Amino acid sequence: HYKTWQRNTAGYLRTFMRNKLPNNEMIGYVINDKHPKSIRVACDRFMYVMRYKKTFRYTKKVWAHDEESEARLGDVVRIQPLGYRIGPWKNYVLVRVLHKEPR
Amino acid sequence: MQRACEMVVSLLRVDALSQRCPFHVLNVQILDLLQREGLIRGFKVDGTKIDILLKHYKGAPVIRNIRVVSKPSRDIWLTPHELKFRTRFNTGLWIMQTSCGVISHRDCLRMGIGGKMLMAINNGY
Amino acid sequence: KGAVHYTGTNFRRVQRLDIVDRMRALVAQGLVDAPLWLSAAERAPPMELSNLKLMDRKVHNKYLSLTQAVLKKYPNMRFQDCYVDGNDWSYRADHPVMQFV
Amino acid sequence: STRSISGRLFYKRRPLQVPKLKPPNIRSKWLEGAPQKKGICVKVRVQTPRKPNSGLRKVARVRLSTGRTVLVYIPGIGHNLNVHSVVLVRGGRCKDVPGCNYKAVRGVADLLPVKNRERKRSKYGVKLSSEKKEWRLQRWNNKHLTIEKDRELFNQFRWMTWRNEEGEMRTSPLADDEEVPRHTQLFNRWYRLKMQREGK
Amino acid sequence: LHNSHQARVLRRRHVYRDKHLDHVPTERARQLAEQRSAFEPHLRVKLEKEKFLRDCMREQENLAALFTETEKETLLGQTVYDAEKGMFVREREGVDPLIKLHELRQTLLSVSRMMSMNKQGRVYYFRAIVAVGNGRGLFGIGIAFGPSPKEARSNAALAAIQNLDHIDFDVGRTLTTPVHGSEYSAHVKIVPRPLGKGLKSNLRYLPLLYLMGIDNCRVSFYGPSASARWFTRAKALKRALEQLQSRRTLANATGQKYDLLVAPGEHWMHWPDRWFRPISTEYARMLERIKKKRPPSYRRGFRAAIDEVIPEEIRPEFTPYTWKSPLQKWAEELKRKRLTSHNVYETEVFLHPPA
Amino acid sequence: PRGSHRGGVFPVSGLTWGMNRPYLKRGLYQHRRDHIFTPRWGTRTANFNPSALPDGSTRRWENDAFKAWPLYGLPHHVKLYAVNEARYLVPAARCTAGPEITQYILNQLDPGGAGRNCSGIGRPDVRLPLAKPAAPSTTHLPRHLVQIARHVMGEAGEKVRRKALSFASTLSDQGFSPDVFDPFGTPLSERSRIKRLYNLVCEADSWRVKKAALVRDLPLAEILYSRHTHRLQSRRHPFWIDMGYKKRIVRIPYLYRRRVAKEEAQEREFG
Amino acid sequence: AHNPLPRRYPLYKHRTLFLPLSLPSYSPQPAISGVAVAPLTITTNAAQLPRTLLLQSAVRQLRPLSSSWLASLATSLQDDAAQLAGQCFPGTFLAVYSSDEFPAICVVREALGRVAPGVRLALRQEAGEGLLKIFRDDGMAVFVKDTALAKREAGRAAVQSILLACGVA
Amino acid sequence: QNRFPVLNTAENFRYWKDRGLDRLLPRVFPLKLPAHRRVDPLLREYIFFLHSMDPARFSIRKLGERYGLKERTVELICREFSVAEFLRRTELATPYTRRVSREKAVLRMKEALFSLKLGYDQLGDEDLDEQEEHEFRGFRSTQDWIQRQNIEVEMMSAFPLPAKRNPLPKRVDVDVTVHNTPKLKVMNWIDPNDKVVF
RNA sequence: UUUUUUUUUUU
RNA sequence: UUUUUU
RNA sequence: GGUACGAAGUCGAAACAAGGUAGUUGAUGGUGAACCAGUGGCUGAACAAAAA
RNA sequence: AGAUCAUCGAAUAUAACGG
RNA sequence: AGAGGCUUGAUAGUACUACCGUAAGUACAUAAUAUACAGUCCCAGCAGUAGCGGUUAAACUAUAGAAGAGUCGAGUAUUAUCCAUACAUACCAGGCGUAAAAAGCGUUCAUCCAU
RNA sequence: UCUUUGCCUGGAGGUUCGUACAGUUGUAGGUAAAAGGUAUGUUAGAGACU
RNA sequence: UAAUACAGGGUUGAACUGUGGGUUAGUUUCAAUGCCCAAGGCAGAGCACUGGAUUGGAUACCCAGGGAACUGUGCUCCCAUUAAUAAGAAUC
RNA sequence: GCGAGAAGGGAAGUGUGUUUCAAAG
RNA sequence: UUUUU
RNA sequence: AGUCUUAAACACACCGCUCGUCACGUAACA
RNA sequence: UUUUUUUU
Repeated sequence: HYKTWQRNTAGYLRTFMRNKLPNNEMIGYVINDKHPKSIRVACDRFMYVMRYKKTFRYTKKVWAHDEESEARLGDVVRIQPLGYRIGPWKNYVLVRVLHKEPR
Repeated sequence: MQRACEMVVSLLRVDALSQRCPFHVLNVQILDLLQREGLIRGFKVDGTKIDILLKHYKGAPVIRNIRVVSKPSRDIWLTPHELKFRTRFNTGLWIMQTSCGVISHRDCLRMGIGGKMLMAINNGY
Repeated sequence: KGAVHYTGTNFRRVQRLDIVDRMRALVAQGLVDAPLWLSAAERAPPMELSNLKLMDRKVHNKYLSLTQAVLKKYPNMRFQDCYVDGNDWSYRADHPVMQFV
Repeated sequence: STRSISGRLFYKRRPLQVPKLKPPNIRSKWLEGAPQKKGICVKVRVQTPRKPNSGLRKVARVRLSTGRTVLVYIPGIGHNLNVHSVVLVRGGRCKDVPGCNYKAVRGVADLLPVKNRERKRSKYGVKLSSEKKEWRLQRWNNKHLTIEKDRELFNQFRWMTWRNEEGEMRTSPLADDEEVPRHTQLFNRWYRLKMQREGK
Repeated sequence: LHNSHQARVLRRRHVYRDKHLDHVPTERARQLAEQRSAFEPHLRVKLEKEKFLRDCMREQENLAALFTETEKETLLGQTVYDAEKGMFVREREGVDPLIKLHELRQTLLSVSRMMSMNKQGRVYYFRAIVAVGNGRGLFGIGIAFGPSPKEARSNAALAAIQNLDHIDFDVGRTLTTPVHGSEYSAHVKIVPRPLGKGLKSNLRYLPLLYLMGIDNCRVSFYGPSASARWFTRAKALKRALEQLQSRRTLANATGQKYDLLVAPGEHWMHWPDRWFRPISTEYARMLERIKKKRPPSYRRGFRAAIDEVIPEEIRPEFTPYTWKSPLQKWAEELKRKRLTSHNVYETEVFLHPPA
Repeated sequence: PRGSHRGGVFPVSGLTWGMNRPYLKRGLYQHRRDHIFTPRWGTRTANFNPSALPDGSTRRWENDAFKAWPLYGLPHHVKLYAVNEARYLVPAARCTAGPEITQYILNQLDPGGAGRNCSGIGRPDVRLPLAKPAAPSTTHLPRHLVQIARHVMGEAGEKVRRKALSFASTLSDQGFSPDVFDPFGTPLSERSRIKRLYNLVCEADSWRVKKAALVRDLPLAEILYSRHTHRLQSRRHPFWIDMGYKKRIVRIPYLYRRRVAKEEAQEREFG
Repeated sequence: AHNPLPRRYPLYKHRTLFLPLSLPSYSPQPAISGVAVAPLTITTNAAQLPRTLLLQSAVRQLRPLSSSWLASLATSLQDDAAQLAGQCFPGTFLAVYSSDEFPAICVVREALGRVAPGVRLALRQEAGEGLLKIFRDDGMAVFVKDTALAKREAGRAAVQSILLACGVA
Repeated sequence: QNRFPVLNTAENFRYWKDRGLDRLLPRVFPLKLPAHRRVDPLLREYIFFLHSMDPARFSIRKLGERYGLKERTVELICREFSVAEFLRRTELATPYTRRVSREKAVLRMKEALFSLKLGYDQLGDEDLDEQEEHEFRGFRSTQDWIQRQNIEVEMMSAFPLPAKRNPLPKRVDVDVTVHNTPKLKVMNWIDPNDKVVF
């Protein structure tokens, strides 16, 4: 939790903007594409510390869904959240693929 | 960014006339702002290194204190309304790195845009 | 701990003031009366000397390498002016070796 | 410097570096944070103070209600504590007695009478104000201390017209054997107002 | 910044970063360009010009200033009054007589005591540290030793006078930036104060502040020493604290930029041309420049009629007019007569009645 | 709550303890006003009047009373002010430049314009104490109205009213203009006093002054004596403060009599 | 939750209230009705000065309501100057005029305010000889003069001449 | 080194001030006194009479112009005079025996002593309106509270330099009165930050 | 520490 | 209860 | 078994400075108490110490 | 509906699924 | 003293929001002291890291020891509690010669840094 | 002047694959000075000489 | 630590390459002396051990004998822990 | 016919809460 | 509590 | 015997400084 | 000029 005066500093606002995306979108790279029509997207987030005034990074691995199964391992993609639960692990939907690794 | 912090050691000398400095794209832009204020007599890019002259007056140099705020391991940012509180009742020179190039602290408040404090020149506490 | 600041208080930055500047302050402060020679130096202040030494530079001595070849081809130059002080062969400006180079 | 901040785990390495302990309140730690704790005495002895301090100091081992025993000092002249006696202890360190870090409380404790002889320190010795002492604080009448200076002044501008107390105006102040009267309005003003008010 | 795996697979502009193919202006690159222009004009150097007439034809002139026989043949052949006290005082005693001793103040800091061992017993000698300096623009610290406390004080003060150093203080009594100072554990941070507020410091050290000549400042000692005594390290903190101060006149000379205060307007930078506009003009040569200069045809100055002003006594306040009210005329008449009196008005009387 | 002070309880005046000193015991001594620099603008009377007839002949003025109620009407200030006026207006007196340069110099020396009270120094319609005679500044007057008025005025006001003395002096102001002048005999005399230089000379009277160590000492007491800013503020209740003065009315006199009682009695029985 | 009061020797003295007031705007403001309202000094007391009272009084009165590029610049400047000058018929100082030519310049004076309020031309008298010259700030003349058509043409040339060297397109 | 013969320079600021060792020297200063008490008591009666006679012809501003008195000072003369007379006519109490704080008692002594030495003033000497002048009024006068800076730094150039950012007024809440009744007082709360006026 | 005021930078 | 005092 | 504090008795002369014939340390052996013998490492090492 | 540092008790770590 | 609890050996600068030398409880009445003195004498005790007490020290007891020399006051004071006053809880704002602190020498995973 | 790894908080102390693997400075009875060092003096069966 | 065989490191010359890097666990080699085990022997040395000295009252100091320990592809890093008390970049 | 736990600390650690948005039974 | 000496 | 040089954990300075076993007493981790 | 300095 952040105090009222902690929500107006440039350090916190800058971190917020980086994390914040349209439709709560995220950026990550796929690390597992073994199961059919399934890909695990590894997203990286950021956080601010009001004590030492330094920002660190922590990975957030999540599961996604692909229709055409165009994405492959080691390919940065875009994910979008959803207001339901489908499958045991599936919690995201693909939109597009930015980069493609050769084979 | 690392090469930027290496300029304070060379420019902060008393018994010297000219000192070398590693060549960098960002370093060239910084020297332009300092020369306008009358802090550096001149500089010249000698290829892999830049030769910068030193200014003196009545023995003592024009530069007496250098403070590095920004570091490669982190990033200091201040809002337009917060920079005024920090910088008040002083004659110091703060290098601000805004989106539209590099400007001093005096110009940053005029535009009202959020800059980035890089270094301090002729600054006290 | 102790003198561990290469770039700091180790290197003093004290302003250098001449007699013209020091006397101007004391007279104004009322500590010392104006002498008869105060105005003599006001019209012709002394020339600055701190900035003159900054132009000093060290150059490489090219005679050390050039003189080696001259003696090799003509080693009969050491005989001339041998009993005179300053010349060593274990040279003065007047020595033939220095003139040729 | 900022050398200690390096690394992505700066939020878990720096904070774990405790400077020191808490020097204050390091001796009185068996009270469990309570201001005071009752106890019972089971041993009475006389511990000799360390050098160069000579003499003998009276001490007693008091068992706290929390099942802990610790030596306690009994300041003040006299002694009344014996075996199986309840006494209330408090904070306080004694340099002469090693290890003792507690002090007893007089009055509030059980079977602990008041001090023998003490007038300066009242609260400390839990001594109530005696009736005799209270009566002495009310006696304030020492103003009649005329001198030769007053005698000359009186017989220069205050001897022609001057009203006495009983019924007479003209008196005999010039006589050396006689004594100049006092003021009937100002002399002893504070004492007169208080005495005449309580009389109701 | 944040050179993570994701950032490294997106910031690469190209598969190969050919640095050797970069175009950077070097020294040899420009030298070759100039030489290529010269068709098959090279670097040249010039030696110093040594002329004998520079000093040969000038040294003789300097000789005329000392050719007199009474200034050349010779070479090449204790009290001061103090009128309000009126007592003899040592003048020189190893002290500059030119410097006035009736304008400085001293402040005793501490009187330390030392111990010395000998073959028989122990020997003790006292010491003191006395700071002497004018309270306007001067400061100094001296240290010495003596056999007794009284003698030590006098000796310590002697060194302070001989080691007087000037300070760089603003004319306006307003510092620029707060200075900080160090020697081992110590920190002496001087916090400036607004003009018109006065000093604010420890009462013990209050006199010290005054002696420094510093106005509107908050001097605080942040643990002068955390071990042993705290008087010796403290001595050197003052020295390397006031040297860092800078005034307007200093920064402006090198900064060549607007360095003005808030109250005054362009006091140090404004330099009106007093040798071009107010130039003298005589009536003998004025007629010649009338037919050569531009004729006067302009309208931008109304208050342009003034000449040599002669001191003259006037009384604008006491000036009857046709519009003043009757009461004002009466009131001014009595007041005017009171100031013109030279028998009662210009006199001092102690008692009220003419006793 | 906060009761007694926990500290050094140093005095307001700033004096040390010990024998042969004003203060004996450690304390604050807030009531002691004698040690504090105070003015005396009142008057004091005598203790006895030898005169038979009751009269107020014992009233005397105080030294500080004369300077406490000054009056800006004394004669020896106008003379000094006049001399400084000439030295203050020298920048424009010797400014042989055009009207634009002269006007700017006067503006800084004395702010004056529309809606402001100016001293009228330098204006064309003002009399000044010039070193030598000079003609008025008739350059600002219109040329159409003067030319038409010169004929209707008549010989009475064309050669004997103003022109009789319009060219008596060799010098002039703003060049020369024999055609344009003022036929009417309007005297532009009188002037106005300044508000800046006049206020400085008036306040000058408030700052006038009428085995020894080499360097004089600077006791702490000296600082606090005159200056009242560096002095600790009072904290005691007013009621107690006021009661202390009442206590001393009858207490103080007793102490004086008690001391002399022993000394006087000793000599009457032994000496 | 505090009641400040003196607790020292100086318990009874004049204590005037001070209200610091810095500059309202750094931009250069013009004179209102000819009265200057510019700031002279930064030191301002609590009492409002008469100079400042004028600006605030007028503030409440204002109601809330209400090819090449170089060739094009000159082409529009000439057209605008000519069109504006022709509307009056069916700035710099130093504009001399003769006594007998007052009617000719009077109409021009009053006609420039309808199309260029910024013009602040002045009037200077001179010996009556039929002369009518309009000078500029740098000392250059822009219009030199040697049934009713002749009179109208004389004033038409003057209105457009001043606007040619003053207008900015 | 520089020429600037004026009375608003850095050194000329706060003229006749102790700068050095003279700060600790004791110096006597004149005692201040309000203008409404230095005037002749006689004239106060006269002024009061006029005011109470015909407020229309003798307005608060017109009356003070003839005698050279400020609008605020003249108001106190009538108020202080009224009460003094009321207690005398009604035979309530004498002015000397009137109860008042100690701050006024010392003021009365100064007023009597001021006239005993110099005398009462027949006519006031003060300006009705203020004037913008360079003077030292406290420590808050020579400071910029908007930008919070003491030293202004600007670029030196002959060409027109860009202007600075102008400040905006501070919007604060205020209160006004709409309906006032003996048994109730209604007020309205104004919120300038509200976009919709309604 | 404000007469007719419930208003007042009172000081 | 006295002394002083626009 | 071992450790803390107070008082203080007997039996010994280990550390200081080359006298205990240099002295701390890693792993063992031995002896009423200073600790002692051997190997490795260190100086926190004392004396002495070149011409044709 | 999305995002949203964990801390103390000294400490002791690889576990669950299919051939 | 309209009225009580503390201190009475050294040491402590005794609080800061308006005013910031721009002025009186200014003078007479109205001037004094407690490192004077009394009791015990390594015993009885006091106290705060440092301490005092033997032949008498303003350090222990005692104020008809004198109308107590001081600070608060209708309360005062002891203990206890916390992020325990720059014992910097250490980005602001402490270290790694002798003093508490750099792993015996080296190649690799992840993170951070670089032109 | 800048990047990253490791380590310490006055001195000081502990019961009388299973006898295996892993892991360890810290919950006291006690104390107010341990200690680096520039200089002086003294001691030295430690070197030299009037 | 002369000769010979295997394979490293450093200095200089040409070609090629065209940002390849600094630090480093949930990691991996080597590592004096001592001890367990094992292999061992016929030299030079010596802990324990009755082998010739002690005292001014106690001893291993000064000789000699003397079956452990002294070459390991192993188990294995406790120390005063192997070339200063920083693994890198910049100012000469 | 209408209202009524207005006296609740027993459950939970990645939860309870906070923040950004959305909601024409 | 009492109250124009 | 008087000096010089070096070392030192002592400086009421070698009549200095300091350690260990055993005997008695008071206590916390049992 | 008021029981003003003057004080439950």
